[PDB]
Amino acid sequence: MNGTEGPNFYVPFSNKTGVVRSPFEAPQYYLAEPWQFSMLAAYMFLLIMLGFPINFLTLYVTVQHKKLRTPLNYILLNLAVADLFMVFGGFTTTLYTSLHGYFVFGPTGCNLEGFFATLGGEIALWSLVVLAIERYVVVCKPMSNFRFGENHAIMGVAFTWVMALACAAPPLVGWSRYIPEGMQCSCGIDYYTPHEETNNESFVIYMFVVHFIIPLIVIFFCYGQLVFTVKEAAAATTQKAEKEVTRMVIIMVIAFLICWLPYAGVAFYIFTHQGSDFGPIFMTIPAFFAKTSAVYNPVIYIMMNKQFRNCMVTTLCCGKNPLGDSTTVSKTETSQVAPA
Ligand SMILES: *[C@@H]1O[C@H](CO)[C@@H](O[C@]2(O)O[C@H](CO)[C@@H](O[C@@]3(O)O[C@H](CO)[C@@H](O)[C@H](O)[C@@H]3O)[C@H](O)[C@H]2NC(C)=O)[C@H](O)[C@H]1NC(C)=O
Ligand SMILES: *[C@@H]1O[C@H](CO)[C@@H](O[C@]2(O)O[C@H](CO)[C@@H](O)[C@H](O)[C@H]2NC(C)=O)[C@H](O)[C@H]1NC(C)=O
Ligand SMILES: CCCCCCCCCO[C@@H]1O[C@H](CO)[C@@H](O)[C@H](O)[C@H]1O
Ligand SMILES: CCCCCCCCCO[C@@H]1O[C@H](CO)[C@@H](O)[C@H](O)[C@H]1O
Ligand SMILES: CCCCCCCCCO[C@@H]1O[C@H](CO)[C@@H](O)[C@H](O)[C@H]1O
Ligand SMILES: CCCCCCCCCO[C@@H]1O[C@H](CO)[C@@H](O)[C@H](O)[C@H]1O
Ligand SMILES: CCCCCCCCCO[C@@H]1O[C@H](CO)[C@@H](O)[C@H](O)[C@H]1O
Ligand SMILES: *C/C=C(C)/C=C\C=C(C)\C=C\C1=C(C)CCCC1(C)C
Ligand SMILES: *C(=O)CCCCCCCCCCCCCCC
Ligand SMILES: *C(=O)CCCCCCCCCCCCCCC
Ligand SMILES: [Hg+2]
Ligand SMILES: [Hg+2]
Ligand SMILES: [Hg+2]
Ligand SMILES: [Zn+2]
Ligand SMILES: [Zn+2]
Ligand SMILES: [Zn+2]
Ligand SMILES: [Zn+2]
Repeated sequence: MNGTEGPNFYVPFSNKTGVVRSPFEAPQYYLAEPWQFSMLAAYMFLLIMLGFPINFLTLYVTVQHKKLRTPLNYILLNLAVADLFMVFGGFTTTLYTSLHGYFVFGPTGCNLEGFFATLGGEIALWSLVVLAIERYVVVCKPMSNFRFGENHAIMGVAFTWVMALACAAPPLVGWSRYIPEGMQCSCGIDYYTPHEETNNESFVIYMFVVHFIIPLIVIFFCYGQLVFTVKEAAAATTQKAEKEVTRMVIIMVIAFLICWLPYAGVAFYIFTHQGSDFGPIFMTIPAFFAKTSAVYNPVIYIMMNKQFRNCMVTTLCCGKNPLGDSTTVSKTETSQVAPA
């Protein structure tokens, strides 16, 4: 056999040398060198040191500036939060693991690690479907009359949390499960073994279809309609606003892919070629690289949303003077409404 199946794991290392051992009981240093682990540990340490402030600041600024209530500002508050969950929920355990060499906290540390990453990535995917719509109703405007009040914005955010849970919560209760991957420092869904005892085979399709293919077809086709109205470049007059938020909601989709396609791809490969011959390094790269999903969203936001960027500077400068190159929002300053 080219892997070592366990009742809890599956190390992608042969054990015709009795060197293999439970990623929940001893260092996996025979899978690679002790420094590559120190790399993962340094790398995660930086991810935590970065995703934390970026996401926390984002959260903070959104709430402090009382006029940042568009559905988009809503969605990003959501991501900023989900992201903070990953940071503490999972990255905490994935850092301690990479350090001490194995899932020293057993399956729990593994479900923390694995659960909070899925929760975080699916929330991002399902959020992208919300934006894919909120974006459809503003450009290819349907009803001769409509705009999303915070009313409907709190709807789509509550939604991404149901869908995300529908996908990440099951493995914690008996449908599929979180098992360590790569150098065994991160935990993912079970693609490795059939384990009829929990039905991993069923879930993995449930997930690849209900939580990957479909949201992707939705998000892709919806875009095919928004291929005339708001063309694709960038640089009333209130049209260059929604014509710009859109170019953002689109760079968010490129990024999601860049992040999960390589993982999802390797994950689907495994499922299809279970028990074949792959190494620990195989999935360690797309798995760990995807952990940057806990921080790129706010970066895109702060760079593609002139409005938020200044609101961020405004909070950071306590007062103002945001060296810009259009409307507003804040607190005791000009957070006054200007509707109709
Ligand atoms: C690869 O093959 C190895 C041997 O061929 C397996 O190693 C062991 O089976 O590991 C167990 C640990 O569970 C050892 O038995 C001990 O440790 O069991 C209890 C732990 O619950 C201890 O308290 C006792 O002291 C036992 O020694 C075995 O000694 C050891 N086998 C050997 C080297 O003879 C190894 O698990 C296997 N890899 C896999 C499939 O994970
Ligand atoms: C062990 O791993 C090897 C490497 O994949 C498996 O060999 C291989 O996959 O076998 C399939 C059919 O069984 C061939 O079509 C293919 O050519 C092989 N891959 C190569 C290029 O070596 C082998 O099947 C695995 N054994 C198991 C299931 O434990
Ligand atoms: C997408 C760029 C175009 C901006 C319009 C979309 C978001 C609408 C924000 O509306 C404002 O929300 C405030 C509460 O947050 C209300 O107090 C205020 O009366 C209302 O007018
Ligand atoms: C982190 C996410 C990475 C996404 C990077 C996306 C940047 C690619 C932008 O494309 C370019 O936009 C110009 C303006 O419209 C076009 O004139 C040009 O032909 C097109 O190639
Ligand atoms: C990590 C994600 C950040 C990468 C940014 C993705 C490339 C999109 C570039 O588009 C341009 O950005 C300018 C901001 O200076 C806008 O003023 C301009 O109208 C817009 O067309
Ligand atoms: C869009 C990015 C998605 C990435 C998906 C990558 C999955 C392809 C894996 O290929 C296989 O890897 C094995 C060991 O690594 C080789 O032994 C085998 O010959 C090779 O065919
Ligand atoms: C994205 C790259 C795809 C490659 C997938 C297989 C990589 C497996 C690497 O294995 C490791 O190589 C070290 C140096 O040879 C050995 O010391 C160690 O024991 C072995 O476990
Ligand atoms: C380091 C830990 C990781 C990456 C753990 C778990 C991730 C998943 C189970 C991923 C789910 C997927 C996402 C977020 C995006 C589309 C579908 C999917 C299965 C690839
Ligand atoms: C509200 O407006 C908050 C004030 C923001 C001021 C930020 C000052 C930055 C700190 C300067 C550090 C310079 C390097 C010092 C090295 C010893
Ligand atoms: C306004 O006074 C000029 C801006 C310079 C001060 C801003 C300091 C740099 C921002 C660093 C971000 C850290 C925020 C931490 C959030 C938890
Ligand atoms: Hg769209
Ligand atoms: Hg990314
Ligand atoms: Hg602002
Ligand atoms: Zn079992
Ligand atoms: Zn989901
Ligand atoms: Zn199978
Ligand atoms: Zn500016």
